[PDB]
Amino acid sequence: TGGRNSIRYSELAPLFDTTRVYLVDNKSTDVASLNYQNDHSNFLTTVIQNNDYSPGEASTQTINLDDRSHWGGDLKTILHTNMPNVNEFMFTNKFKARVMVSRSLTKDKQVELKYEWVEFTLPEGNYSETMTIDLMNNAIVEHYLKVGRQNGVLESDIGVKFDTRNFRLGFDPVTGLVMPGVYTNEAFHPDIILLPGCGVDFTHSRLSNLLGIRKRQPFQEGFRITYDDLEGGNIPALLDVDAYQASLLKPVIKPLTEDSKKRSYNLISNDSTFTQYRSWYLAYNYGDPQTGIRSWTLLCTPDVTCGSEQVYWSLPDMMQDPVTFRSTSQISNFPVVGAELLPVHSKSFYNDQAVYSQLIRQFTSLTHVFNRFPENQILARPPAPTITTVSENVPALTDHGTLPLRNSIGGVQRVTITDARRRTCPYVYKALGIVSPRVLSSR
Amino acid sequence: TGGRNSIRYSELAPLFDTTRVYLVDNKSTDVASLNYQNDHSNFLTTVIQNNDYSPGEASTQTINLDDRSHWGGDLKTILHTNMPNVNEFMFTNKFKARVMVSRSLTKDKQVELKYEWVEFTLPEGNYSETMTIDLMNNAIVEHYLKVGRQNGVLESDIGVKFDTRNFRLGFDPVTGLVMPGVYTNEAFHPDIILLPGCGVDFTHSRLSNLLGIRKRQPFQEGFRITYDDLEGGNIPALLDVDAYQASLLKPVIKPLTEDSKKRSYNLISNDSTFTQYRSWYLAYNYGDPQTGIRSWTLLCTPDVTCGSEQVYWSLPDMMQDPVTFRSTSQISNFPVVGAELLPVHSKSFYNDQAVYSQLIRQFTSLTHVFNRFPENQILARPPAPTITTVSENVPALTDHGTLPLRNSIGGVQRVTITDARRRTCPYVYKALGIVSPRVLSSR
Amino acid sequence: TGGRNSIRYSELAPLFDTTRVYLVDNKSTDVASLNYQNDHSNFLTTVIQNNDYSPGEASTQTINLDDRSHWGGDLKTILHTNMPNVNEFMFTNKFKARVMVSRSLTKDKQVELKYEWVEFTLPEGNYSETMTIDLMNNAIVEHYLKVGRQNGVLESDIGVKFDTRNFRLGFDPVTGLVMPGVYTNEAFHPDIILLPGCGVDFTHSRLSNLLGIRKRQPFQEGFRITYDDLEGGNIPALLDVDAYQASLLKPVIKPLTEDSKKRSYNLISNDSTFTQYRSWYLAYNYGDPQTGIRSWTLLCTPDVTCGSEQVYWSLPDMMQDPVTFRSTSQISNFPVVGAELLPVHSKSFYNDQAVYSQLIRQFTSLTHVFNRFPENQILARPPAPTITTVSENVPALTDHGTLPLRNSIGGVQRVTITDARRRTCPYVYKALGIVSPRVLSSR
Amino acid sequence: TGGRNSIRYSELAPLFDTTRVYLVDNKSTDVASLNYQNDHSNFLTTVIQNNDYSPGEASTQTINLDDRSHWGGDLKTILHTNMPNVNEFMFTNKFKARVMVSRSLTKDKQVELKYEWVEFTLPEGNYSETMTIDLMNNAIVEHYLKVGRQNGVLESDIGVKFDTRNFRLGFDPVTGLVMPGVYTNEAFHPDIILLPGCGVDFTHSRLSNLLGIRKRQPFQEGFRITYDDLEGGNIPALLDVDAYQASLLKPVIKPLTEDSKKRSYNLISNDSTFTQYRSWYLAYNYGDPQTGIRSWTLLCTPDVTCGSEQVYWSLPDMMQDPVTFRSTSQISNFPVVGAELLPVHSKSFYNDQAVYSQLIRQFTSLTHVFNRFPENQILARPPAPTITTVSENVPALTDHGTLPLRNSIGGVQRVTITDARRRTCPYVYKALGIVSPRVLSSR
Repeated sequence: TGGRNSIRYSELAPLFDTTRVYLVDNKSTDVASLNYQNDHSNFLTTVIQNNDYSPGEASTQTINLDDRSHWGGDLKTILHTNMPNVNEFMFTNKFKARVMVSRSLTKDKQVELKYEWVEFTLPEGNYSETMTIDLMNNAIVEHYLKVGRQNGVLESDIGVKFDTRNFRLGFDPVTGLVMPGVYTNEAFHPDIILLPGCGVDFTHSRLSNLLGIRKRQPFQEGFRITYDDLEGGNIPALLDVDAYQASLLKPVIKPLTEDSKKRSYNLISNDSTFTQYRSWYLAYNYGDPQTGIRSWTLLCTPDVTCGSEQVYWSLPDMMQDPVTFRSTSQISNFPVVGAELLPVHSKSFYNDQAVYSQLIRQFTSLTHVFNRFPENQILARPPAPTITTVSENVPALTDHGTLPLRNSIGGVQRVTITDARRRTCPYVYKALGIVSPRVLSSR
Repeated sequence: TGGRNSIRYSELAPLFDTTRVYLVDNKSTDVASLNYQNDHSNFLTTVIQNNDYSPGEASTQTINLDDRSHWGGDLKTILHTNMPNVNEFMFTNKFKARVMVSRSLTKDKQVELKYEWVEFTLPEGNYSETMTIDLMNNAIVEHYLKVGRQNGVLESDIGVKFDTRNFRLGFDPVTGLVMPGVYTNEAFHPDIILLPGCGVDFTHSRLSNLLGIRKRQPFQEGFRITYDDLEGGNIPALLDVDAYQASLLKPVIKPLTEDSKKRSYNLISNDSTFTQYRSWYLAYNYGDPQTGIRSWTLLCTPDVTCGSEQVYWSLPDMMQDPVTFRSTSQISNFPVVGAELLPVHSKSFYNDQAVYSQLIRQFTSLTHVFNRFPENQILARPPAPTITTVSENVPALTDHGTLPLRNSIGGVQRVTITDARRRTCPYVYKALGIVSPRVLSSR
Repeated sequence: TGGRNSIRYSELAPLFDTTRVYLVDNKSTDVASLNYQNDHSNFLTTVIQNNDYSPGEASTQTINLDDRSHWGGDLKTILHTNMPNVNEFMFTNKFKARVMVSRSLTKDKQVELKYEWVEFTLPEGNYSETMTIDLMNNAIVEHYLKVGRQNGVLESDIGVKFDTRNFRLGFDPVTGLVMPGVYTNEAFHPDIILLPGCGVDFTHSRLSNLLGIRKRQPFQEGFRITYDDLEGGNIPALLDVDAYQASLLKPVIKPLTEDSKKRSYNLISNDSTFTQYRSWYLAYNYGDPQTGIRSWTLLCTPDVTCGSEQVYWSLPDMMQDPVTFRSTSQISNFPVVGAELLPVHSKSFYNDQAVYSQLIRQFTSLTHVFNRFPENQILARPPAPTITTVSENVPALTDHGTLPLRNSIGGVQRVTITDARRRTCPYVYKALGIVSPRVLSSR
Repeated sequence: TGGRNSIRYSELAPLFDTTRVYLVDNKSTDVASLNYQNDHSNFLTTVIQNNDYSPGEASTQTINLDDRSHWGGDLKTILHTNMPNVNEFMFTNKFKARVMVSRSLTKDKQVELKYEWVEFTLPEGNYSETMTIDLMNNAIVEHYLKVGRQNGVLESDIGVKFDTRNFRLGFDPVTGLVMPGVYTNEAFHPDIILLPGCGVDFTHSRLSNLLGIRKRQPFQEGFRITYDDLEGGNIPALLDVDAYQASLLKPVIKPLTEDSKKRSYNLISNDSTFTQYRSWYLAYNYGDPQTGIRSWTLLCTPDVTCGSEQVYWSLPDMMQDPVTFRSTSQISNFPVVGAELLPVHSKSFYNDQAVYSQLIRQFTSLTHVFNRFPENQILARPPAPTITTVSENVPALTDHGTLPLRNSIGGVQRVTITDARRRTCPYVYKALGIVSPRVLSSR
């Protein structure tokens, strides 16, 4: 320690024992000269914070930690993002699903309905755990409006629909039917996937996390759930309110075959006490726990963030690249000095006006856009949850610890916030660096 | 320190004094090759973060900390879960209770009513301190609808019911009765257990914690509370509003024998100023503090989490297994390097619309599903609390400290987040590891 | 350091330099064998985490830190409680006060009214800063209903009442009276104590903290406040609304002698512009700041916790008992290794529906139980505050630092969370311990 | 280190290397004997935590750190206060301002109105950022009711009034007037000061911070703002709604000279499109940025705390009094060992029922006490902000670091939490101390 601990600049002053180097994006001089066509998750800083020098010719000068003992440096970072929820880079703007396109051209008198897989798109910015559902449901429907009805497909033949409510709620075991003729419009958190003949696919989406459905073995590439897979679910049929309560020697056993503005419920047969609409939530809970989707998958809470993936710092013109890491110039394989978690968490709130979520649309815009089928008790406006989560960005200010330090530091350091696939994150508005060099050995 | 502190990789570079090794689940290469049928609470990582190598043949290479001094490593971990409240692994989906099945087949003119213990089931996902009550109460009732009424059992003979309100509130000491003829519908936190002739059992449930009832000596395996145990409680009888207020030399002494839609209150006798419905809350508070259930148990606040049990890290192809720990290959007895708390806490909110919790059901769905008996002032819809708690998952980012380190580290480390019974937790979506090796001795 | 740093187990392995010992309550084996009749704030743990041993015969084995250098151990603890607000152990369930019992038997034509001190009781569980007031007020009244009215005492003779509002608000200095004939029903935080002829006493209560009234010199045992002490307060009289507004040469000077359902305001005389009802808040603020209760006491914010008292860890079969501490076997004098704060804080919220706190009772239950006197503007339902605080339990996870360590550690450590009077806290559901032994000297 | 590190008590035991000393207020024995007439921000503790000793004769005994090496001690403290917002010690209960007393006795027919400075007083407890305004405004008015009207002063001659809203909002540049005849009743945060002929003075108040108005050079003793200083503000005149909208060639140019219940707006002349009422907010924003109050002062956010001043620990019978500090016995100059921030922060909330803040008073009490002039659009009830802040007390638990330690420690330490003027803070209900002595040198 007491030997050579010198930290010499240019023709300035020896300051022996530990000092500060600063990795700053905001440097008024350099912003123009370098970083012109660079962001905040990939940039160059002048670490010669000397006023009297050309930020070009600053590169010439060396920091020079003493080359008699091995230096280390304590690294602190201040990172901040403005990343939303649903996004391009995050694969949270897109999801795939199967819908019907053709409704039975009736070739030689017989019903031949076709199906197809399509990639729905979302409009980035938005971020509610509730309304992110409604948005997908809108773009299942904005598809029907573009192709479905135009080639014959009925409104009662919708297909993929993300609801949130417990369907087998209200069900009576002897009736085979839901007793108060309306599915209990109270949200039950992991939003179901409802399907007849078709299905979804989050095989390249993180939105499956927003829904709170996850593969029980999730390193297995390929997450697709279909109508064949949802077996055991099968949302029970309603019950004609009026064909018992306004009648009545008992006519109990009457399912609500159609609805208000004449929308068929596609009941299996006239005998059946079930509809052909199938529910993930009921299959995960009320289906066979060993044969079907409870073995396949897992009931998790909705993650409004969709991954909470880590970012990694690379400081590779300063720090001694750690063990095993290639010393490279590929911006995609830069040695990692430290790894933060990407600074976004879920902040949950309460709101009982989820009951008057209905009294949202009525004075909102009277549009019913997230509500094309208010009369139908399936394809309906999904209820809202009691607790809404919003992906909130927050300042992360974390100590990466003490890293080994090279003893000749260019006045032009490169700072890089890579992601979990070592690509730049373009939502990093503010990255920062404080390094504190200090002794460790001899030679 | 200044002697041999070498950290040598393969045919790469000696980096002497402290560096970083990374335990990452997200590694793009290995996710396919290994971990295919593994989760995040049990996995293998390539700790050779070298690009140019076969993730199979990476296993060959050694990290090699110098074998001249004993190394240690500072361990930091970033753990995140998506675990809900009520759950399968957590034993929060099931509870046992006693209900009546048979109502008096009347063998040779005499009332012979039978009882049985049964295991009610919950639908995992959901998580409110209020609605988690309502859900159990629903599945006490969904049972009656399956067996009870069908073999004779009356609606006035319900049995196990979890309400939340102070019953002896409103009570007048000379009347022997509740004066304004309605039990004061304001929630008083630990939700009672109400019973005649029957009882509950949380002997294999953590839901007893949700209720905020706990054994005063809780290591004693076996938590069951019954009607015999609740002695002293005995919710006082109401008071016929109209047989005093519309009456009139005073007819005060009239209990409300039945209710609105003719539901008997099972009063002990016509003499008695009490009902046969018994309350835990009244027994814990107003019963004999030494004879009954105040000595047996404890009034705690509701824990929406139901345990806050710890998890444990095991890093056993890296860390020197601590004192006493067997060096094993049983995935269930892997040496523990560190112990976090399982990352879920209670976030409480306020809502005065618990008063208009009634005005929840009326515009919710008009279903009254959590309210089959709105007229009856016992078996009624329980009130909601003023402060509702929700089990919120949160990122845990904690320093486990500096652990001893083996000096030859395979490029294939195994990371394992075991639980309080050393079994894998399948709610761990993101586990992470940063290790910082540093010197400690010589030989 | 480099000499003898050996940490030897049984016939296992020397792991030289620092390792982990774990103090766990959850250990599956020992929960049965030991701790059977023990809680979480007093227990025994097997610190031999070896699978292959009898948890009885584990006691035999020694941890054995090297007896050549003095060891220390870094101690981390994870503590969690389920303690409510109002409680038995916390002395927050009970308070004393003086009420009248006898209203003038009129021995030889003359009004002789008697008084007595009594101990009111609360029903543990509950915890609001507002409703905790209402509950005491209820049990001032539940007393009147048991003895007061029965031996003659009028409703207009209530006595001890905890309101929250500024009384001298609305007062006009020339009228001697409150101008809009209603005391301004907006809460002003430290809830007053209102009294004629009687008083309160929190001499063995922490509830005086909930009220936000504190002795200015609070180590002086004995906190009782009486009508004689509250001098200068004297809530001003109202004003007969109708005997000015429906009148009119001005009749201004008419106090509201009685109220709606004929309840006297006990005005000093017909001359007096004051009532005999006295207010702590007015005395603390508007009385003589040197002669009365502003010198006696202090206006603090309500503490919904009632003390935030510290707990203490005692690890006495492991840690070297610190300086001065007796080496004992009295579970009440066990040496302290560390002291946390008992893990409960106040979480405050906002609610403007404190205005419609009136519209709470009307759709709550229409009971008016915390409101027996809605017409009377003194004994009335107190208003609610704008900011309500609730005693929330939270996980405490704190570093107690590095303590001296005995070098022969029994496989049967005793962990004890004592309180500020060294007695066990029976609200501790989860206690935990992580110890990291490391070197300090030689001999 | 390895030499003499002995820590010897009495006739007890040598515990060599680091241990714990505890500074506790709660000690059952001493609370009676000493501290009887002392608080928690100034007390004596027995640091001999030995049971078997007279707390008097404990003073005799010495802790005795070894006098061969210089000791230090790591100091941790747990501090908690119950300090409100508006207060006596904090100078947040008082403020000075100028009002008129005399309205023109008209000596020889001519209007001679007098003015005077007075010290308004607040009732300590209360603490809202909104209602703390309303309270001052009340005590501007409670003054008028005591002296103003009685010596002639009109209600339209009020003077000092603290509103919150943007006045020049609604203003049309060609009309010279506010177009919808009502000043836009939406709060705009730093509450103005409104004045004609008079002014305020926070020269000994921290309430100027609550208002969010601050001297741009604030070390300059003396903060007084007057009508002469507010030049350029001059809230524009309204507009007679009916003398344009109900009249059909345009009568636009009619100011609302009086109001509803005949209250003059004191317009400069009949010509003028401004009123004589002047606004700080408009002067700070719309006046000359160089000539007037924008140069004088600064627009800051409201601090509900009013200062966030620091407290200081003094441990002067233990710690070696730091550099420069006099070794004294004046309780007002005790050496400082550490400095915390006084544990109170602002917790902000949202409430849109600030719009129905009007529908607060109507069902509150119908008192209009903070609203004597509801018809008048200046002297009116100020609007509420969307975000209300409340001064919340919180437990502070902070590491003051490692301080030098005297090697002979009396069993009677004195703990003192001084303020920013080295006087005791009598809001400190719980102070605590953990010290960990450890070696530093030799002699």
